[PDB]
Amino acid sequence: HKILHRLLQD
Amino acid sequence: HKILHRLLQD
Amino acid sequence: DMPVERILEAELAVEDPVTNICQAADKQLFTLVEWAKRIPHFSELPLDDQVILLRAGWNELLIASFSHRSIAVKDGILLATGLHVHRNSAHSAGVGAIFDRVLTELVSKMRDMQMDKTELGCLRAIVLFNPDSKGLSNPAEVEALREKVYASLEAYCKHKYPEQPGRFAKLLLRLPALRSIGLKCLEHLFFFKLIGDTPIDTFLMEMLEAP
Amino acid sequence: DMPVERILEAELAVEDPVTNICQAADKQLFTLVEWAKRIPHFSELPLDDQVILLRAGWNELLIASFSHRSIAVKDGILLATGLHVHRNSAHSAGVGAIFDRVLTELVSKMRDMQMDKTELGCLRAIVLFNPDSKGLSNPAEVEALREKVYASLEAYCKHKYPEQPGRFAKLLLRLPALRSIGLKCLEHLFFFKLIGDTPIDTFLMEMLEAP
Ligand SMILES: CCN(c1ccc(OCC(C)C)c(C(C)C)c1)c1ccc(C(=O)O)cn1
Ligand SMILES: CCN(c1ccc(OCC(C)C)c(C(C)C)c1)c1ccc(C(=O)O)cn1
Repeated sequence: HKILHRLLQD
Repeated sequence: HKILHRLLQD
Repeated sequence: DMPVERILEAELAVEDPVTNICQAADKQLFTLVEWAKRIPHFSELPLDDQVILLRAGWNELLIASFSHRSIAVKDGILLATGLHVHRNSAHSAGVGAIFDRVLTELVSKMRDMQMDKTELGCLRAIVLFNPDSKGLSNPAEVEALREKVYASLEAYCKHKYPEQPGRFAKLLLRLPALRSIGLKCLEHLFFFKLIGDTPIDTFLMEMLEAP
Repeated sequence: DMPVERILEAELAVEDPVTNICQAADKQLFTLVEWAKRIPHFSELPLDDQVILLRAGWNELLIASFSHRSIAVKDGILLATGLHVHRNSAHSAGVGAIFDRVLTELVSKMRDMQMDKTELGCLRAIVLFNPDSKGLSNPAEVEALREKVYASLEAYCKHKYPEQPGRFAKLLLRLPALRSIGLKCLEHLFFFKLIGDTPIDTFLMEMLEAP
């Protein structure tokens, strides 16, 4: 789940 | 739907 | 009028492990017809629409029944045939996934809130009066019947449990889980019917036939 | 506290035909992350549980979005890409069955009751705060968040629409239809991914990957 992880942290 | 029909009329 | 007394009386009047489960489902399909006749205004509907509502909700109606019956046990379900199917028995038969979903999303949640038999019947009445059922001659009439059911249920909840203002909404929020678990149950029944390794009785077979 | 003002602001801040539909779903997955961050107390949850809730509800969350957007049209849906997919276009592509279910069970019913954007966001917030999601580190906390959402929604309904005592329950009774339509939508996405005839973008592909 790489895309969802990167958008949630920013 | 023969079984359901017979049980609903009685 | 839609009194919760008659709805409760409807519940009180009718109340390989996979093979034992399918036999219990067939026995309860005969009982489901008797239950629906005791729900107010159901018999007054056209006979064709009574078939449509029962053919569309029988899966969720029967699932809500044994899930509330299984409140007594903690790691299994209580079949109407007096037999108990344990967690490990369903897991050892290869159907532990949907069995765990019934226990966590339905049985345990019914046990956590102490859902009484009147609230169970009102929810099964809401499932019965499904206005989205395809082919209904008058879906607005079925929609009106559903509205009278959850109106009597909300009044029953705010009277019997006034200390829980969110109890009425918490009861309705189990229907999405009931709908999804019901669809997964239909996939299992179709799969066993397709392979033909599990004996399926006549009434259960009739409900799996195409419309 | 769970105020309906912030929930509405979350909605207002983010607001072969099958190929056009899949592209719109991928674009809205990026928008869904921005919407969830504006829902109160969502960002305060553990980062792993935010993934679990979004991976479990993204299908129902996006379906509720375009169904309420499609209230303006009468025989189709309005994609976020500005394109309109008509009834016959979906039928001519072989996906008219689920398309009719979206129109009758969701779009038309949203249009019939004039569901406002605040009620839409509260329902999508209820879908977001799904306590039955597998793997939640604290499902009781998510369950508490769901309870605050439909508490603020019931107060909003009995204040904004006091002439409709059953409006609050009528909003929640669209979630079972949302759950079943969502599952059928996932079957279609898996089928197109399995065959590989329809281009699926990265974010939509990531949501279809196994847990
Ligand atoms: C909906 C019909 N169904 C029923 C049918 C199938 C089921 O699993 C599907 C696979 C594993 C066979 C289950 C549960 C074990 C999930 C329940 C039953 C069975 C028993 C009773 C009852 O005893 O009251 C009611 N419904
Ligand atoms: C849930 C994700 N999904 C979405 C994905 C697939 C869909 O059909 C499945 C087959 C026909 C491809 C549909 C509907 C047409 C039922 C919606 C979308 C699509 C667009 C938008 C949007 O434009 O906002 C939101 N969700």
